[PDB]
Amino acid sequence: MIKGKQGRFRQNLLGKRVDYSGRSVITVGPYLRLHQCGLPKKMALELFKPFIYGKLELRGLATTIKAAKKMVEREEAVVWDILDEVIREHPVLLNRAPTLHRLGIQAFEPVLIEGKAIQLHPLVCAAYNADFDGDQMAVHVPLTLEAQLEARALMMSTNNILSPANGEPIIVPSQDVVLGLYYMTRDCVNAKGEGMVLTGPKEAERLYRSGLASLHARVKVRITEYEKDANGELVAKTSLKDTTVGRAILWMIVPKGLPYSIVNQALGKKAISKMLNTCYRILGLKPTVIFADQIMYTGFAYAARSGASVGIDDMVIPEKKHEIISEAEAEVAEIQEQFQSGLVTAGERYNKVIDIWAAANDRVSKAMMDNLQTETVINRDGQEEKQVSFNSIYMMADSGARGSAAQIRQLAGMRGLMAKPDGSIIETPITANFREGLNVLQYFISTHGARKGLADTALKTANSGYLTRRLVDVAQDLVVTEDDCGTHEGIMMTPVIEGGDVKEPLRDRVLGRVTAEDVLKPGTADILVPRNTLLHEQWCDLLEENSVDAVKVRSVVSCDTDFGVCAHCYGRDLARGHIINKGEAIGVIAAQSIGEPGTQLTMRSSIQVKNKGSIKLSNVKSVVNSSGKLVITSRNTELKLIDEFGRTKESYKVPYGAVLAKGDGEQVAGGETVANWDPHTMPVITEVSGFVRFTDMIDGQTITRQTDELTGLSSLVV
Amino acid sequence: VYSYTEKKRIRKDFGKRPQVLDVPYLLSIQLDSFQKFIEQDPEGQYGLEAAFRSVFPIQSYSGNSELQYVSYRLGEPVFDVQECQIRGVTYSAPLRVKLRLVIYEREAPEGTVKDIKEQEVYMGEIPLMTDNGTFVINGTERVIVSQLHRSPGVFFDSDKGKTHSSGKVLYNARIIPYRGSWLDFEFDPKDNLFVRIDRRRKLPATIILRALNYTTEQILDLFFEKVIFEIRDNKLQMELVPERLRGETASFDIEANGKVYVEKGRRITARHIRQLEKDDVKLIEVPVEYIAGKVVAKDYIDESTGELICAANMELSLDLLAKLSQSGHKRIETLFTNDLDHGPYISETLRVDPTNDRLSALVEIYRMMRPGEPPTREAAESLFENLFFSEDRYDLSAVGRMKFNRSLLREEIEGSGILSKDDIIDVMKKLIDIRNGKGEVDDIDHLGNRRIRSVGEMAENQFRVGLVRVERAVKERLSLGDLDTLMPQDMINAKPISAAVKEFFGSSQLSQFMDQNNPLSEITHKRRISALGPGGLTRERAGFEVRDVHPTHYGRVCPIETPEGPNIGLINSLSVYAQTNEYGFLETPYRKVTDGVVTDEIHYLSAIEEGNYVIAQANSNLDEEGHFVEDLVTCRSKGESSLFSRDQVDYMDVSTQQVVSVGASLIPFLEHDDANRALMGANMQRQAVPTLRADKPLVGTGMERAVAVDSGVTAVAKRGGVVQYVDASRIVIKVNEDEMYPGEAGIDIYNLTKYTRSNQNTCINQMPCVSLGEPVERGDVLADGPSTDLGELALGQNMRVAFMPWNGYNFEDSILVSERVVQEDRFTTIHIQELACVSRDTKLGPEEITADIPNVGEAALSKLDESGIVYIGAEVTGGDILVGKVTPKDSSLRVPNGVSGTVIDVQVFTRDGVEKDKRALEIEEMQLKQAKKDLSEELQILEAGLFSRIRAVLVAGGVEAEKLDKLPRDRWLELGLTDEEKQNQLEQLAEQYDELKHEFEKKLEAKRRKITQGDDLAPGVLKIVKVYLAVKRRIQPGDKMAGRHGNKGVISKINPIEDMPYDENGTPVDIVLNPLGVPSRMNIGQILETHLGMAAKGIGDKINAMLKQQQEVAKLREFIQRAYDLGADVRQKVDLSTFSDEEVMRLAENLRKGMPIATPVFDGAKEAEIKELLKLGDLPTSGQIRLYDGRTGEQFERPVTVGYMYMLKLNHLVDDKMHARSTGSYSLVTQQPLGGKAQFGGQRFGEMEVWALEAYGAAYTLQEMLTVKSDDVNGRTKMYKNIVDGNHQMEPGMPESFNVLLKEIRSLGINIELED
RNA sequence: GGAGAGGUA
Ligand SMILES: [Mg+2]
Ligand SMILES: [Zn+2]
Repeated sequence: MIKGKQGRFRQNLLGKRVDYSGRSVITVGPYLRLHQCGLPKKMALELFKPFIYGKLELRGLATTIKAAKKMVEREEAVVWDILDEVIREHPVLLNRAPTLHRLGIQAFEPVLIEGKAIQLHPLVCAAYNADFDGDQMAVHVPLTLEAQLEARALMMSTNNILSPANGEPIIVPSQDVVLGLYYMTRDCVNAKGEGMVLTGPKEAERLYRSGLASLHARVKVRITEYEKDANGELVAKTSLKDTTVGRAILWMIVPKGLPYSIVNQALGKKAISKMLNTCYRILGLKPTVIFADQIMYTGFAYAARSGASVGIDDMVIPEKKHEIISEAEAEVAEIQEQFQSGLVTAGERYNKVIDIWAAANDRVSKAMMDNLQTETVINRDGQEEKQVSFNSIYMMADSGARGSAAQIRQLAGMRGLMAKPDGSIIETPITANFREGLNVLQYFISTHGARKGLADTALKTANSGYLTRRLVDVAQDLVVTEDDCGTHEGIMMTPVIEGGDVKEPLRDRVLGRVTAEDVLKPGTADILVPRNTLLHEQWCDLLEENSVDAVKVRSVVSCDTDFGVCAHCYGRDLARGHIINKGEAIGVIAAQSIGEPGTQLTMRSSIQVKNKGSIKLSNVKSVVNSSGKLVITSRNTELKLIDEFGRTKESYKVPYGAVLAKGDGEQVAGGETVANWDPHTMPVITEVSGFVRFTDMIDGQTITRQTDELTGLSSLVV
Repeated sequence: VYSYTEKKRIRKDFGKRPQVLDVPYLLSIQLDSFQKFIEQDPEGQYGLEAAFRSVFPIQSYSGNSELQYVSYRLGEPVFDVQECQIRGVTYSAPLRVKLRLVIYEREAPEGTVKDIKEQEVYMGEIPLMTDNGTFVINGTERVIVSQLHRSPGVFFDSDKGKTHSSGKVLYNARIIPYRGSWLDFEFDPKDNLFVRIDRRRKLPATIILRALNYTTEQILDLFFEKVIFEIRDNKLQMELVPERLRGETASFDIEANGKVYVEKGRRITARHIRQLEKDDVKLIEVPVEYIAGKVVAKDYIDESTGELICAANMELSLDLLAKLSQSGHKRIETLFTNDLDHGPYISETLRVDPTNDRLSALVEIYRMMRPGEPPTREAAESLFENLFFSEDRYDLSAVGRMKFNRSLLREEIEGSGILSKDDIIDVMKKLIDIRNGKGEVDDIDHLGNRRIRSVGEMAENQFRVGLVRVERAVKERLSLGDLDTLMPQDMINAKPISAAVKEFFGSSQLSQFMDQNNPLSEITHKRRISALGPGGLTRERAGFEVRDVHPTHYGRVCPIETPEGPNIGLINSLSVYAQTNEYGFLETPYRKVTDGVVTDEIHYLSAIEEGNYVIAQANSNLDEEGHFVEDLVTCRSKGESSLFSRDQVDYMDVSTQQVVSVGASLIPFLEHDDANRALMGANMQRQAVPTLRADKPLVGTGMERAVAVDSGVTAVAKRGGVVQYVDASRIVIKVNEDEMYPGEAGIDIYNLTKYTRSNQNTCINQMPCVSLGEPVERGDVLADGPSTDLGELALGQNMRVAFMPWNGYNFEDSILVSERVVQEDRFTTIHIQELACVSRDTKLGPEEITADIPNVGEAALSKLDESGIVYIGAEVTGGDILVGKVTPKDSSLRVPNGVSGTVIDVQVFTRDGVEKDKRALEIEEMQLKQAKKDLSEELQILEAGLFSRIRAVLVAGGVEAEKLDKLPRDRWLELGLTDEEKQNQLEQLAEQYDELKHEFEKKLEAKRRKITQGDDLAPGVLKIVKVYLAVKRRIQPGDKMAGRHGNKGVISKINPIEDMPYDENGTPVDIVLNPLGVPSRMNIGQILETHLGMAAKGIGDKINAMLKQQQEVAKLREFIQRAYDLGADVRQKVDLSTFSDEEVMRLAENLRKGMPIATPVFDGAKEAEIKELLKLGDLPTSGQIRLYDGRTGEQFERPVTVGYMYMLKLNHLVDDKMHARSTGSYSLVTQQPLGGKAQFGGQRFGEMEVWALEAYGAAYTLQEMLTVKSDDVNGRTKMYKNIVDGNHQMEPGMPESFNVLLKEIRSLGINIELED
């Protein structure tokens, strides 16, 4: 009665049931502000009952609790106005069942609705990871006063915009508003009313609504940007841009201080996310939230106007698919014939078949995409021209609403090679997309693949839950509990290299972590930053332009505070743009942030320098061989290719006894093979010239005279 | 060619493959297994007879007497089905067996009879099976799913190098009996051989060898070849076997026949063996050094001293050779050993064996099996004998023997049900052989190794394990003396058998409640093939290899239909055509392909026999002769696919749709979707709530009628005839002349079940689908059940859908629903709830149901009559009184809050010895009257039928039509007639009439007795009153309706019709889905279905317009014919010229709502014919039309897609989910709010939510949320007081649950307390 | 109150 999930500790002692609660299904209702949610009448009148009693007795409509309970029970029409009176400014908490990260439980204001389903603002669905296909959500009410204020000032939805895992915004317009905006900011080469000139955005809006000009056609319009490059002073500057009426209409929504070029491109999903991020980082918070709401409204409206539907004619099969597949078939047949006669071995036949099938698949995919993304050829009032296609599926895929290019490949081109259960790859791919029909066997194989995927997701989530529960129970007791430990040890933050390109630059690894020892610009003895400053965006720019290479940064692994870590050692809160407040639980948020993505994971020669720049070697103990090259006699020798600036750009691991064309501090041409070695066998490399004497090398009991037989030179094996 | 009743609505059919084997009865595996369970089988190998003949006879220990079995019998069920469902008692049947006790004479020799006595002892109650295939246990009809457990026999399994970290595999061999103790042989990393019994401690196998009385030399002679050494004048000339030299080198100079065959240090080539055999060498001189590392075969003794020079199985030494030569042992036998051919795996185990004789080995076994309990001389031998070789405790079934002999390359497929020395020896031989390289391990997912065990077999085995107990009891009883006065009644006890069967049927892991909210749900639940249960594998600790789909599943178990979530791949469903073999494996049909002709004869193949032949799959083009038009035909040879010649094939599949289950065979355009999305589509198709009036699906897969009529809901005729009188409740058919028996003329009569609750509270009723004068034929459909339409399944409604985003109201997956969908009332569903109220017999006396209750106004009592029970038909609402009960010192039943509806039926049961109040008497009298009237009506129906028959036979040979009518019917049946068989028929009919009169006059009495009697009841209850509410759940924002392609969504708003998009004709659409959902979730089936439905409704609309204005048949005939044409060589070929020129009119009438279209799953209609059909109507061939917005009135650019789609309303309403709680009850042990909606419980602030709140800075809210809102009793009372007084604060205190933990942990020896 | 089965996210 103590152990296990059924024991007291994990059942009735850490998480209890609770009064004042409710549960329901959720629908969308996109007319809500960002800081409120719908609430059914019945749930509202059942949750808040004690407050209704209080108001009734205060107002003298029931001089006891029994009469008041009767009045509530049969709800005379008076109680509804009282209920609305109680709700005025009383937040509630909405929660979803598998609440992984800190954003899973959020506050809201309630708005009474004559329905039976909790309406939820459509932007926060991303934070909840809440599809509307039947998900249920639970409602709690905070009773005391301090609870109400805590809800309002910590969990009200307009205070959680940046995810604690990383600064990235978490209310990115998700999947439909993005399609609307992308279809809004485009340009057909020749649409209705092309070339005229307008006197500002609202004029363009009126023109479009009157129907004289299509939603996207090139047009010169005069716009007045605002720039606050001064000391917090907005300066208005007008100009005559050349854009499309869609973009001009959209500009009417954005707040004051943003450059116009931010709403000039095609506005995919990534562009919208970046736009929100810049708006937040320039104009505080309130403008950002109001702007996000307006973005959602306009996006929905113009997407609805678009009528972007999907049809079976909008899945174009490239005209060369059959020829490609037939040629690949003949290519397979020739190798099959080769192995019939024994000219080749089974393994090589198999590998060649797989390789050529992969080549055919890639060719088909490329041909399909090329015929799909530019098929539009339309005259430009002259003879002919081509532009980005309006094919519906492509318009949905490119914008980023739904589905990568892989799904388009599976819908139009052949759907690749399918793998049998035990990890092997079937030598015969599926040569049929979904616009055409799969026959029996192909469908069978696809079925196996899908079932493997499903079972893997089930087991993977089951395990990830245990992982996160373990993690949060080793870091739960850590709480930033000082202001400054007063130390100097940190760690050397540098961009990460894997042999190839930079997988992560420096500006995204030290963004928001205090420095340990003031960096010296590469004008050495030029103090660029103080030693205990927060490296926010401006200092990051200063580092970037001066091409800083490696920075000493105070890290939470060496802070000297006891029973907690000091404020500076941690860095920036990362969920709101300022240093961490004293007295904050960071261990729990760290554990949850590492455990949340746990379900998106999967369960089961010669150096070719590719950039012009100087070459430097670390830990070189080398000599010059007979060919004049450089032969290394150390193991930890590492080569760095540095650009003209003096900042490292590439790294490579040099095996022992590897010959190098260059020496040290030379210049390498792009694509130059700079070194080579024999990774197969190990030599007995010497150091200097002379005679080589076999000491203590006696045939018969110490070695064997295994003289070479195919050639006949001297050979003896220890 | 077309039946009359089949011309009401001919479903236009696509498809090209001619079906060659129509689908079989869909419930064979239940109605046949249980049919074999209870039958007089003289062969004595199926069902009960086998069990009885297996346990009996029983011989006493002396044995001066024995008890032997004779025969059995099943009585008449006490209650028929309807009564059993009403009351709640098992629909069972008594089981009477005629045992027979025989008494010998002690002094006379063994075998003699003093006197023998027998009687018919009662024992047990075996539940019976309704017609459909569902048992009734306690008014809660359940179904038993089949099991998929690993078959008895032998398996040579292996581990894939997941032990010893050495990369060395370890083969093991298991013998699995059908009932008894298992057996295992395993290889230790050191190449030993270990036996293991029932997963107890290990043992060297040589001991179990010795158990069978085997000597060391015997074992060695069994398991090895013998090399012979000849002590001669010259150092061991040795007799050589040529095969030895293969794969080995020479350590010395093999030189014989005066020729150096080879020198030392050289590997021996096949050329060396070839030259040796050419020279025909038999003996070679071998240096003594070769025998250095050898081991003797049999013990060698010194002749003179009689001592043992060298015991068997030991190495050789030079001094041992000297002693041999001194003793003159010419012939020396030694082992044949090699590191790859013959590993000496036995000798090492011999060495490990600490035992040498039979007694010690038996003692070792006895000690291992029973720790402690010092063994005796007889204990070990008795244990072994009755463990592995007594037919009463170890039994390989017939299937076991068959599989066993098939796995050892034997010839006989029948033998003994026990083991024998040769069996164990052969298993060891085969295991060693596998270790040496020949042979192959066996995988376990092969469908040739897993057995289907349907309901009959499991119930029979439970019955046998019941019988064993009474057998033991009677054996120990007869062991006693005093047999002169026994009877076979006191020793036989009915409680054990009844318990052993009832517990299985009523509460097991394979007798589960039958969800019944469809025909499809029933059908697909009776065919389920589970892998869990007793003897199977656990749900939560099953690996991954089990869940995957094996290549052998093709055509036996559906691969796409499976309940996702915690248990994938353990609840797979049976495929459409799959049969069950004789033993129990799964078979599938194929068409025999002769030399070059695809014939029509079909063979059913098993899972193993498929692995040998070559099968060309279903869709291979052939032209009227069985010749494959192409010459490189696709085939599945053996666990893989390839292309083969036109002559190498040996079998071809039956139909395209033998791969999928029945549940997933109803999806049109199945071949276009993904896999997992079709999976969700099926699993949601299973949950469609029946609607108020069903509607056919515009685009089906032709597999509807089979599911409709092969389930039980529709009332399918049994003998074709003419409808005589239809009605809302019953039907009468005058049977045709041919299909009538000579006597007992009669006329068929059907009764229809009106509104009665299903198991999920969805009303099921039947409506007639015929009218007066309509002919009908055998097997035709007469009464449509829930969600059926002219006898073809119809779960949901087909509605006009347009794909386009609409002001975000369909953001993620939501659905925008126009208001016509609810105005026309075409989704409302009727639900029926049963509410009970019991009158317990408690302290302070009992309590009653008097209509008077305290402190309530007469207003709430207006709906109760004088007795205290609501009237039939009162329209109650939320919070009312249905029956008024009294607190003995107000426990009156009340309607659950939120539900409305009308009371439609009331029942009351009273325990014997209690006077029955007014309402009960009223209901009893009403039932009496109803039964009498019903019986009278049916009697006169049959009597009129009989007299019509008599008039028919009188007018043949002596008709006087006038005379018959003059004298009334009462005196017809003795009129004169010429002498022939006609007089015989007249006499037979008169006899039948009298018999019918007697039958009725006694059946009325039987029904009276059944009604007026008392009622059995549970102890403590005096009377129970049940009331049925009927509700009409209409539709709300929040319900969850879904398509057939797994595109579920939560309806989100009910727009007024004037706001919905409308095309230029003026017809506003009725749904607005979200286009964004297609590309990411690849299921194009929905879009293709939308286009096809659009074409179908276009044709329907054209016909409707043609009929609106009066158009003579001349035009309808033409147009309908041309419509049924226009395929790509379809197989339909329906000819309108043969219709009666009035069936054409009725066909047009039934087609005016759209021409139904068929599309077999994997042989469907391609794009081209869809385009052609669309162009047949005047619709735009592109499929997309141009709409107009409702509010603005301006046009949408980008023409959108609109068509007709079939949608179902799933059984996840909103009003069964929405819930709230402010202050309710409280648990008992730990003061926390209760849980669940049944009780008025609150939600659970789970652990992860506590973490989340800690992640914020929020501390006060968390502290209150787990101190004052749930647990701290004084805290929450004061909180309530403060809140009422309008002063928000709290008084935290300490949780009560913590005190519970403190006391509980202090209940151990631990002293834990709180310090200062 | 506890078990068993099925279902939803
Ligand atoms: Mg969901
Ligand atoms: Zn610190």
